[PDB]
Amino acid sequence: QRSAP
Amino acid sequence: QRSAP
Amino acid sequence: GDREQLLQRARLAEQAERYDDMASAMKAVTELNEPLSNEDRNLLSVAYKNVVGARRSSWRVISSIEQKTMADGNEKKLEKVKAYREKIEKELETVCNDVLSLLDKFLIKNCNDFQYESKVFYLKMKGDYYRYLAEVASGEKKNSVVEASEAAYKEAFEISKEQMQPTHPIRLGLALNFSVFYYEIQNAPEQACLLAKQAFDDAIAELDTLNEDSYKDSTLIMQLLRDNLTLWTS
Amino acid sequence: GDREQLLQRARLAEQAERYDDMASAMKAVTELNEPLSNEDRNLLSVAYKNVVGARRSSWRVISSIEQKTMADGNEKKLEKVKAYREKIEKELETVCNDVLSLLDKFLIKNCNDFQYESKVFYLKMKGDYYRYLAEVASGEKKNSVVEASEAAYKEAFEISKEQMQPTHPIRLGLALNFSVFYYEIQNAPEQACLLAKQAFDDAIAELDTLNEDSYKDSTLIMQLLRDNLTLWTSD
Repeated sequence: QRSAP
Repeated sequence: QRSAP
Repeated sequence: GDREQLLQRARLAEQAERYDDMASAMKAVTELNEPLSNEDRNLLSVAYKNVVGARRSSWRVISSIEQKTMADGNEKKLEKVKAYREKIEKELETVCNDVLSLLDKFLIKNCNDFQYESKVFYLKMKGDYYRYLAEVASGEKKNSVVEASEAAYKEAFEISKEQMQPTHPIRLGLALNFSVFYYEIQNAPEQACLLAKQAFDDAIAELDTLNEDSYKDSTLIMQLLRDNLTLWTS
Repeated sequence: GDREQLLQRARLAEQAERYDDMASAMKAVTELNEPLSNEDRNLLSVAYKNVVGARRSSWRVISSIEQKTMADGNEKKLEKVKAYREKIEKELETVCNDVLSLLDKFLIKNCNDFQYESKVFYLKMKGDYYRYLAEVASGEKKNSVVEASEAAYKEAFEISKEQMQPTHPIRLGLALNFSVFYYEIQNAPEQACLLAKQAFDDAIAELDTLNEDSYKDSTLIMQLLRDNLTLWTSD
C-alpha cells in the first residue's frame, strides 16, 4: 500500500 | 567495530 | 548570505538524518517569500515527509494498541494509551498545519499562471497533508479535511493532464497519491483503480518520449502503481 | 501509581520508537530515589542507548564531512559545517551528562555492597557514557573523561570476574565494551585483544553452566567478541 516517495 | 547491544 | 546559510544547514541535517532541523531550515527559507528551485523544493518535501512520516508511523502503532486494549475491556490501561495516542496526534497535526500554512501564505500564492509544474507540485503537497490529517481526524473535522484534500488533488490533476506528459514523475506521483486518497480515505476502491490504471496505461503509451534522465523515477512510480493495483483488486 | 504510570509510558514510547519520551520517563522513574529491577534498568539503558546513538551517528556523519572539507581547503563552507557539528556535540554531551548524573546521584549511590549484579551494570554504564564523551572530546577535557571511563570499567571488571560466571551476559558485554575502550579510545590494540580473547576463551571453557534461558544472549555477545577480534588482528 505504497504512496509516492 | 560493534559494541554491546 | 542568510539563504545559502539555511540551504547549507538543510543539506547537513539531511545527511545527519535530523529531519526536524532540516524542516526548520526549509521553513525559514520559504518564509523569505522568494521562489524555490526544484532542488530547494525537494529539500522542503523531503524534510516534512520524514518528520510527519515518523509521527504517522508512531500514531499507527499506538492506535493499533489502543484498539486491541478497548477490545480486551481494559479500562485503566486504555485511558493511558489514549492519552499518549492523542499527544502524538497533536504533534502530527501541528506538522501538517505548519506545512499547509506555508503552502497558503507563500508557495502557492506566489505561483504565476504559467508555473504549471510548481502549481502541480504544491497542490499535490496540499492534498497530501490534508490527507495526513484525514488519516487521524473524526466527525465534522474529518469531512472538512477530506474535502480540502480532494479539492487540492482535483485541481493539481486538471493541470497535470493538460500540461504534463503522462510519464512525468510529478504527474505519476500525483496519480499514485490521489488513487490512495480514494482507496483509503474515501473507501472508494472502484474509483481508485480506474485512476491508477488510467495513469499507468497512459504512461505505457508514451514510453518513447521518456529521456533516460528520468527512466529511474517514472518506472519506479509506475511499479508502485501496479503494486497498489494488484493488492487492491484482490 | 506515579511510578507505574511512568513505566507504562516508557513501554509505549519504546513500541512507538519515541526514545526521547522513553528517556524522560526512565529519568523520572530513577529520580524517585528507589531501586530499579532488571526490567526497569534495561528500559533505562535501552532509552538512552537509542537517544545517544542517534546523536553519535549524526556526529560521525558531520564530522566526516568536516574533515573532507578541511582537506579541500573550503574556508567559507567549513565554518558552517563546524558550527553544526558543534551543535550536535552539545546535544550529545548533554545526554551523557544527564545519564552520568543519574548514575551518581541515584543508581550507583544506592547499591549495597552485595548488589554485585547492579554495581557491575551501572559501572559499565558509567564507563560507556564517559567513553561516548571521549569519542568527541579533545585536549585536557579528553584526558579526564578517558580516565573516568577506565576507572569505571576497571572497577566493574574486578567485581564481575569475582562474582559472575564467564558466560553471564553482563560480564561478556562489559568485556566487549572495555576491549573497545582500549582499541578505539586508548589506541591500544594489543591490550584490547587479550581482554577480548580472555573473556571469550573463559566463556568457552564453562559452556555447560549455561542455562538455556541465556544461550541466546551470551552466544550473541560471544559472536561479537570474535568479530572484533578478527577485524582488529588483521591490521
